[PDB]
Amino acid sequence: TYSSLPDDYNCKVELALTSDGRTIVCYHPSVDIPYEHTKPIPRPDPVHNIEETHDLVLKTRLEEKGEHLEQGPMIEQLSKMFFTTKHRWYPRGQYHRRRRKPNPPKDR
Amino acid sequence: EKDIIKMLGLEKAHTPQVHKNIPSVNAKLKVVKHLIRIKPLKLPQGLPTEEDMANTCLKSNGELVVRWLLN
Amino acid sequence: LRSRVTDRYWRVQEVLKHARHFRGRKNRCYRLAVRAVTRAFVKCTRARRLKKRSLRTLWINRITAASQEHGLKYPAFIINLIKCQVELNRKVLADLAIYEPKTFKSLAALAKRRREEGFAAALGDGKEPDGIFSRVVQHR
Amino acid sequence: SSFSKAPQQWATFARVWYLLDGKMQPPGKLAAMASVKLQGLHKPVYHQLSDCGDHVVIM
Amino acid sequence: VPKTSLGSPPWPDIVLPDPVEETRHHAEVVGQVNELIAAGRYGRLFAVVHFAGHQWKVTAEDLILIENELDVACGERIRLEKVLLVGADNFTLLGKPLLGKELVRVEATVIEKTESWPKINMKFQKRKNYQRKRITVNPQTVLRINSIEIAPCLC
Amino acid sequence: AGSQWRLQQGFAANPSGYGPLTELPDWSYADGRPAPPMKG
Amino acid sequence: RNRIPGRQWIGKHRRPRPVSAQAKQNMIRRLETEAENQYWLSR
Amino acid sequence: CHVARNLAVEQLALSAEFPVPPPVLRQTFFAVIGALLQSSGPERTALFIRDFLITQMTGKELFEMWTITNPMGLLVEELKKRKISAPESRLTRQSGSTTALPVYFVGLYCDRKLIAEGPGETVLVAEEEAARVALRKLFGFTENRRPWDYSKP
Amino acid sequence: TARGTASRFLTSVLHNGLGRYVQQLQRLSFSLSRDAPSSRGAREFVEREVTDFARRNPGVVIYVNPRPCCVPRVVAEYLNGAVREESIHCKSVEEIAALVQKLADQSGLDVIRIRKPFHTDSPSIQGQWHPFTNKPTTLGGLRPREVQ
Ligand SMILES: [Mg+2]
Ligand SMILES: [Mg+2]
Ligand SMILES: [Mg+2]
Repeated sequence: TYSSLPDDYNCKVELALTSDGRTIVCYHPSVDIPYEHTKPIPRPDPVHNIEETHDLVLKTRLEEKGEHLEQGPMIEQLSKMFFTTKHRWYPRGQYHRRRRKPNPPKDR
Repeated sequence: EKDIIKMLGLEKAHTPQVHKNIPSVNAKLKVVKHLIRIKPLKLPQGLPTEEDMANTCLKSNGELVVRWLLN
Repeated sequence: LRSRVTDRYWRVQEVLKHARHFRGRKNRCYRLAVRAVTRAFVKCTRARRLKKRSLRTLWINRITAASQEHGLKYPAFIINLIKCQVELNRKVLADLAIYEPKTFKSLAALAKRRREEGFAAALGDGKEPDGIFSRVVQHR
Repeated sequence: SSFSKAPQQWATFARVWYLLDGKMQPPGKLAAMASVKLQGLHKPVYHQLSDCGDHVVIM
Repeated sequence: VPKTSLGSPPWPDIVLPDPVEETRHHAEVVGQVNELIAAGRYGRLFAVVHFAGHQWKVTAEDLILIENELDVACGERIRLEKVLLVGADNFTLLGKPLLGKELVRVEATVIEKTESWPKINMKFQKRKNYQRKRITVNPQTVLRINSIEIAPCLC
Repeated sequence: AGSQWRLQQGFAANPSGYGPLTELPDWSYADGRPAPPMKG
Repeated sequence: RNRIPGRQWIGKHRRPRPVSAQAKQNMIRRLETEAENQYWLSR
Repeated sequence: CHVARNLAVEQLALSAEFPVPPPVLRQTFFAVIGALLQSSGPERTALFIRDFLITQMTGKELFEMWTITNPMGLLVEELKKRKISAPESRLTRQSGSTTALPVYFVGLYCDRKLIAEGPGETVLVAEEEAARVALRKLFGFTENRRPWDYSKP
Repeated sequence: TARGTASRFLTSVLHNGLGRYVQQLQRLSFSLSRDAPSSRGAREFVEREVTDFARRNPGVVIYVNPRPCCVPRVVAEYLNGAVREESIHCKSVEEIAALVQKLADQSGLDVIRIRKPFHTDSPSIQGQWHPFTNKPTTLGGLRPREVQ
């Protein structure tokens, strides 16, 4: 039992050399994550907008949520939420919007 | 020195050339000894005959092998 | 015999067709377009020359990334892969690093093992003791 | 290995949060590996044009 | 024994396995890989192959583009001999520095022998009235790699 | 890199030098008949 | 703040650019090569 | 229709409305297939089918044209068929839970044995991807499977 | 110039060469003249090598049209629907044969910059690198500073 690299991450590498000496083989089966190294899936299900009087209005109580902000505050919120700068969210002019490729090439 | 390098047949760098060990060429080798690497030609298997001219090679250690890539 | 040029439209168009994506008056005025097109072609040649170097540096950076991901430095990894007579260039090594994590880990393990083999040989300074992966095979 | 295109893309280009203790540590040696992580030079999928970059929290 | 900061080297000590044990373990591993190849538990393979001066990572049903013209007609099958690396999900064969022709066989069919797009090479020198424009069209050859085979002839 | 090690071992400083990576024919027909020889 | 008078590598006062360990090692390697050359050029 | 148009069946097909709507193109292509079956052997027609229709599956996934709706459900019925009790979904790895772009890895454990794993933006999507991966592994359609055999028996 | 012209990836039509090879050249229409001095090469190619080429390649329909024209042309139409028109004006028979062989060997795809000299479907055999493919798992999946 000897290995240059630890067998703790994704595969178990075992190196060997052919008796002829011109070929190197390496048997490296995948390593599965054992059960003791996992945690259960959190599930969050809570409906606080339900009303015993009118569930028809209670259903819309969870869907009537809306909000509108100015350009500055909206860009600041987006930058804070995505951990970027404020200059990425500003629009671009006609010269740059016209020169974009309509049908970019795609691989795979 | 440019002329000595030209007359020694060393225009292309990193390309070996075979020369005699006579003082006539040794004088020019001494003249331009700061621009060239010089090794002794080694013949472990002897001089190549006329039947081994197309199967010869020059290993980088300074020797000339006459039987190269046998089949 | 008065001789005038009639294909001047096509002569101008052959130059203007390469400058239609430029910014400003360089895409319209011919006097400003010939200089812009010539510099564009010169830059194209220079960048074609530099593309090999840039992609080689990118491959080296990726090989590093995948190597210190295995706790091995790039120079040691490369020299110990060469010592094992494994002649895989940087492009192929980067391809393996990106798409073959297990194969790249096997290569890293082989390079490391060669490194400790060389270190043990240097420490011992004995002609008889030779490592398993340090044996040199000739051409056949 | 046999993932769909979108989940494979998300797994490949997912962002990672690293922790770095700064007690009795030199700023140069801390911030060198910090800069490596912020650039993404620890990823074999790294590219200058790509947005491959990870978060680092130094305490 | 005195234990100082510089008394011991700043790296963990390395112990190598015994030579006979290493040879026996190598024999066991190579026999296991040979049994895997013979029984055919391998699904798909990739191979690093030297061709036309470059090294290509190629799997089955692949397309590669070569920048020079080959002396073959279209639709012809060609056996690539210089195989540097073979790999599958569970094993991988490394050559020193090449694999065996009897051990690995890779075949590719020639699809298209075409010409490159016009590449512009222009040299220009400042205030010397020196311009030099050339257009290069390079014959290319497209190869579709169909299958990669490995034989259990591996001691 | 790795030029000094190759020179000590006897191989060329460049893997392209007289090695099997370049001397051998890099392709052949599927039938097994030899390919036309290489200009280099 | 710190100015180099005249041009950088011409005037009486030049840049104090020093010699490096890499340069020293390169010179020693070239000297060893030339010593081997003049040894082979002896007999 | 793509195969016929690239094989120039559309140009040779005698029909009005030169666009040749896809029912007409499909009918003409399959009429050509039937003519080949009548003229040559069934083995030759099978070879032609394998060469000109199965090659369109190269690089494609299974669910891309299967389009199933309940991957976890079909996985549990498949495990019931294969005499496996039930898979348990467990969060294996994750990076960020309060960020705008969380990534989660969900694995499936049958008898505390990991059979598959899947990444996702949210936990539900990761679980669905893990179920899809387990289903593909069970059905044998995997990225590391044997490539199709294109030979002459 | 890459930024000035279009670009495409290394592709093949109908996955050609996988099951069987199909010659992508569908038809070749030569237009020449019998009295024009420029059509000499086209005429002599028609006399000498058009029959041999037709016998060698039976999958291409060859049309030849003499007409009062000054610029001899060749129209190659491929299975892709692509039409490539070349000028065979004042070219020797060797050059015309070379051009015809090149047209036959071409696949009919656009002659533009190919982004990559290679094209594989599913290169992620054995897995693809993701940041978690080389990090060890901790007991219980705990965070670095999370206490259970
Ligand atoms: Mg060059
Ligand atoms: Mg000054
Ligand atoms: Mg000065």
